[PDB]
Amino acid sequence: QVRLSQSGGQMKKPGDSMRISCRASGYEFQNCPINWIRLAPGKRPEWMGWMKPRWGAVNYARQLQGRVTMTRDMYSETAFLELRSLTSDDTAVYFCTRGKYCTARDYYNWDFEHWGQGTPVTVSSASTKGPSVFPLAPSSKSTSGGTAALGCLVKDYFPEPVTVSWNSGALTSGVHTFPAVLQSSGLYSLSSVVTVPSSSLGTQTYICNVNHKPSNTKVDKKVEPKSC
Amino acid sequence: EIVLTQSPGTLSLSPGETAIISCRTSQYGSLAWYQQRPGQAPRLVIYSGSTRAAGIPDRFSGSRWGPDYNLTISNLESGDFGVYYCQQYEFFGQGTKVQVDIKRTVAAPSVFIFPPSDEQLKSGTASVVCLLNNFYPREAKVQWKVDNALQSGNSQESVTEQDSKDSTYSLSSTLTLSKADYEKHKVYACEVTHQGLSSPVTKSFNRGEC
Amino acid sequence: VWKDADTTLFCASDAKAHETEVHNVWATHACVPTDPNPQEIHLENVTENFNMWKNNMVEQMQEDVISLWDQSLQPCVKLTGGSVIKQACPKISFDPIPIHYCTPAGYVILKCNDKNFNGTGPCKNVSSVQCTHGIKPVVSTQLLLNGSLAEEEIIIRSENLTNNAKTIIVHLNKSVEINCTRPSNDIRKAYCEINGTKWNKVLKQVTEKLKEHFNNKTIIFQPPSGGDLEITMHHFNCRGEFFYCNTTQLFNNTCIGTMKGCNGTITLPCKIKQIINMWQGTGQAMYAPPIDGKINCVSNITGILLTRDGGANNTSNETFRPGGGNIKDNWRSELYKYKVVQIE
Ligand SMILES: *[C@@H]1O[C@H](CO)[C@@H](O)[C@H](O)[C@H]1NC(C)=O
Ligand SMILES: *[C@@H]1O[C@H](CO)[C@@H](O)[C@H](O)[C@H]1NC(C)=O
Ligand SMILES: *[C@@H]1O[C@H](CO)[C@@H](O)[C@H](O)[C@H]1NC(C)=O
Ligand SMILES: *[C@@H]1O[C@H](CO)[C@@H](O)[C@H](O)[C@H]1NC(C)=O
Ligand SMILES: *[C@@H]1O[C@H](CO)[C@@H](O)[C@H](O)[C@H]1NC(C)=O
Ligand SMILES: *[C@@H]1O[C@H](CO)[C@@H](O)[C@H](O)[C@H]1NC(C)=O
Ligand SMILES: *[C@@H]1O[C@H](CO)[C@@H](O)[C@H](O)[C@H]1NC(C)=O
Ligand SMILES: *[C@@H]1O[C@H](CO)[C@@H](O)[C@H](O)[C@H]1NC(C)=O
Ligand SMILES: *[C@@H]1O[C@H](CO)[C@@H](O)[C@H](O)[C@H]1NC(C)=O
Ligand SMILES: *[C@@H]1O[C@H](CO)[C@@H](O)[C@H](O)[C@H]1NC(C)=O
Repeated sequence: QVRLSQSGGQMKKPGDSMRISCRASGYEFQNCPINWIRLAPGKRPEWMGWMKPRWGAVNYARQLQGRVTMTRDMYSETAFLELRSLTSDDTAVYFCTRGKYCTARDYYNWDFEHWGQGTPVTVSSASTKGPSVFPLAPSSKSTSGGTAALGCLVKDYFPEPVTVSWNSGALTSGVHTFPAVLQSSGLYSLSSVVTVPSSSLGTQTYICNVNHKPSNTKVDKKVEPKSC
Repeated sequence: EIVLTQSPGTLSLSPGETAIISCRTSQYGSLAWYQQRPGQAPRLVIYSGSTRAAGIPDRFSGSRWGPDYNLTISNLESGDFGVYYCQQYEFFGQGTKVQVDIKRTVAAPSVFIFPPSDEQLKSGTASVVCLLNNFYPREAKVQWKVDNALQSGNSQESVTEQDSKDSTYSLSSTLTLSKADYEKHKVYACEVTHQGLSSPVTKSFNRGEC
Repeated sequence: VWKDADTTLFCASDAKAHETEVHNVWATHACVPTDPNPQEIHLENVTENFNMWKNNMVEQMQEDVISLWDQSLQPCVKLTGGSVIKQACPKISFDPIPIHYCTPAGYVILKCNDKNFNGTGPCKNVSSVQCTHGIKPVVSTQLLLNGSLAEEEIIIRSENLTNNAKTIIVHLNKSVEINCTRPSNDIRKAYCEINGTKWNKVLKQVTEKLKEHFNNKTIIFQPPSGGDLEITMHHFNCRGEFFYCNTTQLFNNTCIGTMKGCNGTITLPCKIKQIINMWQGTGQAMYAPPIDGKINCVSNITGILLTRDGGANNTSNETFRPGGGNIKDNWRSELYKYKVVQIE
């Protein structure tokens, strides 16, 4: 039974180098190429290169040239991956793989039947940034006979996560807090909204409570109709 | 350089239904399909276009028409849901997320648009938010128009999980401009198309006036 | 009527019974004398398919050469499989001789004679022979030495060019001498000499030929990305000594395009190593220090082993690096035009 077993997950900073291992068993190690594939949610699977254990011959993905190194230890049947000059873009789960077809005389590399369990690597700054909190105001006139939408825009924080409650948790009905999006700046943003009776806008107070544990930030923001 | 174009990005289906995932290639050759369940390593489903890997039931079948390879998954079970990838040599498609959807009657979204707050405008940037509330099915399109000109590359969307109670979805779309660009234009409109609407619905506001 | 088949071949040679040279001795007992009058029958109106990458003649030759090396180039110390083996390791007489491979009764070798045949697919002009030509079992990496030349154009050979894991064999139509020497009076230091005028013109033709296979992309050469010394350097055996030669200068992109200054003699730095990784497939081997006096071997560069860089980039260029390590490919480069068939 063919098995690939990988080393444990890691937290890294921008500029660091990383090394991960993949121990093979169940077959003749030097007969088949080992590949490294990394997965990040929202991105295509990325082949990083292959390594043939016989002589340690390698083929690195062009876009990773000069940054990656692949070696092996023949006795322990272990393949090794090194990636230098890490940035945010290197955050991913790293896999070692082997083709399905492999004999002593022949192989086909690319049908990846065999995968290691994966090695999660996170690359991020130690810095934290608290959110800006802006009101998403109800509307203009109080349309008594309908429902109004209001909320808070929680912008430019790092890292995840932030949580949002309304009126210290007393208001839950009709509340939608959306999953955050990652902006171009590298900072996160999200919104939380709630639908309420329009006739309550001049009576009940609506306050969103934003919590951001990494920056030790707790912000309350009253969302009221714009006066004009 | 092989270009693999996978579609659609997301399938929202119920158990027992069929998933149809397609991959368009720029080059003929051995194409494989992989399945990744949440928190698990990817798994080889199909190789050489239509050959089932070991342990894969015949509910999974691969086909090819011209440069279009298709993975079809009939009678969806719980273990079938996850993200699927096509592959040729070292190249992979973008992936297709197949997620569980609970069926209910069609419901049009309630649409709201939010102008930038005066507090944010003091910071030099302007965020315009459009909310699509409590709709079904999940498939919806949002387009931003600024003075009747279509916007591209300056908006981001986010969708909630299907609600446990009413089985609906909600969507937020944020248009982000510099303060300078924002004060350059008047009409800020966001246009929603959805099966629950007879016609695309547009919510808009004019800058400055309340 | 015949069909493609595999069998146990026998070998033939012109080995000398008086010779103490290692290849001669092996061939004396393993092979029979060659045929004075070989018979070749050209098959008219016959079209056959070939596949040099799935030719089991290669497997048998591989076994023979391993057997030759195991029984002749014995190390002082053999480090393999956690164990240590200490043997006697006298200096030997070493110089490869041509080995013919032949079919027994009931079997015949088919030979493709198409001048531009790339190794796979149909061949229009097929002949029928009992034995292959004389193939020297030369073990090397990066450069194929002392082999046969392509008849017409330079020929690119690969099981699948679009597959970056498959080896590429460049078959030259013009030999380029490589003159390697370890002088008399560091004893391990050596060097190879190559005429850069001859080499760069050939290399330019190689890039042009490669352009035809890769949609007129810019063709770029680079040194090996990594691996053991046996493949990151030009590795070969001369007079019993294991040579390792740095081929960085051999693949100069400057000289194959502003093309002024590199018009002369190229000198590759070499080192004779006593501790080597065995190609036979095991581990490490230890040999005695090199023999005294002038160690020299003048070879024909007749082929190049390449690997092409993979990756989801988007540039209009392909990168190629000196390859090798799979010695079976060396035999494939000479056995490509042959296949065994069984008569009825
Ligand atoms: C090259 O690979 C394809 C599939 O990737 C295969 O169909 C074809 O037969 C291969 N070509 C050769 C010459 O082996
Ligand atoms: C056929 O092959 C023989 C032997 O290589 C060669 O001499 C002859 O010119 C070829 N003829 C044709 C028509 O290809
Ligand atoms: C060799 O020729 C065959 C037949 O036309 C073709 O299918 C194959 O792609 C060629 N291979 C190379 C490396 O040119
Ligand atoms: C070798 O082949 C090239 C084309 O690949 C050709 O231009 C050149 O003239 C040939 N040299 C010979 C036949 O000596
Ligand atoms: C080297 O090449 C020359 C001309 O190309 C040839 O005459 C000579 O026999 C070759 N050496 C061999 C085959 O050992
Ligand atoms: C090979 O090089 C040596 C030393 O550089 C030289 O003496 C010898 O003449 C050369 N041999 C040939 C055939 O050029
Ligand atoms: C290299 O070879 C060319 C012929 O191809 C010859 O004219 C020239 O003299 C040679 N260079 C040296 C340094 O011998
Ligand atoms: C080959 O020589 C070059 C000289 O520029 C050197 O940079 C390179 O590291 C050498 N390669 C090896 C494998 O020693
Ligand atoms: C390539 O040739 C140029 C000009 O002759 C030379 O300056 C350069 O060092 C060469 N590249 C090497 C030796 O790697
Ligand atoms: C190539 O052949 C010549 C004689 O034909 C011989 O002197 C030389 O050592 C051979 N080269 C190798 C690498 O065996």
